[PDB]
Amino acid sequence: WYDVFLTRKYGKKKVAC
Amino acid sequence: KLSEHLRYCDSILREMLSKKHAAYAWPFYKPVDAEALELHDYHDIIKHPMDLSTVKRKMDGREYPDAQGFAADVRLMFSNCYKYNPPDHEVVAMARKLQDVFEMRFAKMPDE
Ligand SMILES: [N]
Repeated sequence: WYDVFLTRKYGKKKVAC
Repeated sequence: KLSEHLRYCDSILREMLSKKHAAYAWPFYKPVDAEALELHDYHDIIKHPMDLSTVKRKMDGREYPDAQGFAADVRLMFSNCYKYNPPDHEVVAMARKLQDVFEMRFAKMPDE
């Protein structure tokens, strides 16, 4: 799933899993 | 009531949703939630979003007239991923791995 905090932070998809 | 050829497509869809591909198929299990992720340009760049949950709902609803209509949505889903994300992104690598599965299965099913 996506790391919501870091995806919003960097403006690109960040994978959490 | 699916045609014999669309039944093969449904089998491919079931494989793409199966446990063995979960490590790279998960980005495609539901639509990209651009608002929750605050990807504010996603829908400016991706005009026709697609994902496996939508493909499944269309399959179950008998909305695909033939295998080519199904394959068009699968390839649209992958193309959107290649278009939106940086080329070295993890999710692009996952898309390629799942697309390899799809293209092999779609090529190898019986004709017509
Ligand atoms: N991950």
